[PDB]
Amino acid sequence: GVLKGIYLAPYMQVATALIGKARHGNMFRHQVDTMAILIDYGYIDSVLLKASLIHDVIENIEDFNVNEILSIDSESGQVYELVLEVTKKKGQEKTEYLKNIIKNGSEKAKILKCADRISNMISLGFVTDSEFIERYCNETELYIFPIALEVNFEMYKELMALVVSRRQYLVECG
Amino acid sequence: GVLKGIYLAPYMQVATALIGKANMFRHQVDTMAILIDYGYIDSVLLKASLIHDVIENIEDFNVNEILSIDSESGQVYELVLEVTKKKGQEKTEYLKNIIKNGSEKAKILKCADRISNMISLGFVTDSEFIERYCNETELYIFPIALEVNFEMYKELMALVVSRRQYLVECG
Ligand SMILES: [Cl-]
Ligand SMILES: [Mn+2]
Ligand SMILES: [Mn+2]
Repeated sequence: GVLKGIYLAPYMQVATALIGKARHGNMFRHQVDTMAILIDYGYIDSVLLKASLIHDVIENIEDFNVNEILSIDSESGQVYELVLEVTKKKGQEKTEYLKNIIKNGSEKAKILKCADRISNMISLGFVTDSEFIERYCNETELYIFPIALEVNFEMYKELMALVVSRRQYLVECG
Repeated sequence: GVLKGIYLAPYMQVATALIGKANMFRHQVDTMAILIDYGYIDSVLLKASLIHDVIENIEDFNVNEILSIDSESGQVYELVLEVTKKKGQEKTEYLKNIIKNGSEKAKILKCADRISNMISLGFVTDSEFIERYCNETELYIFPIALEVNFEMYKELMALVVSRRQYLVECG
């Protein structure tokens, strides 16, 4: 019963800045779904769940006032550090960012990236672009599968089943 | 904006009872997310959204776990009951009943619940199931969405069209 005592709502509030935005899906729902996936797999860690609610807020909001994170509570500093670990710097090679997370990322960053990827892989279900589904499937297999194998075998199984399912859709349709 | 002052985590705790079955836990949290997305910042509704399928999907569920949380737990329980189908009840007549007698909040909650379920059809293949679910959504939930929230109607519309388009372009 440790989850009852985690004050998440202020991090949800911050995440509402994303309401009205799409990345190939709905960025706000994606933050809350990422948190749901972490709780689903039994990660009840204050900093990780809090970071999960705003992990894309720095990346996807122009001129985002980082003090909106840092002013919330005594953990806001550890939350900010975790969000930074999974924020891609402007212009940085996506390949090298993912490679960098597996090499130097904390346990929590790796877990967060896996949950982020599960949520994004589920959102491919409503896409049609076809070439996008394939590139995203390949990226997930090459770079995220190994992260999931380090931190959580069950997360690896879900990522596996989602990649197989989407590749199967390409082959039976687009 | 009033979101900071809403005591949500204890209702999330309750929702973790659903971890294990079909994904019902994710569905509760996604339903709450959809409500926040559409700008519903109402204590009772967001709280109900986190546990709306707990009574429906857990046989011998100790309702006191809900009623002991806070001063609103009674209003939350009543809202959950409005969108709970009784053990033997015609699905048709339950949906008809929600549009006839359901509160504004029950109707909104059902729309958000349906949006979330319609998004989860994206990983299904059963084909006959997709069609029945699409038809059920068009006939019984579209009109609910038209009463309470036009934007929710547009999302339910686009999801039904998207899934029907999939059926037509393969099996
Ligand atoms: Cl909370
Ligand atoms: Mn993300
Ligand atoms: Mn439901």
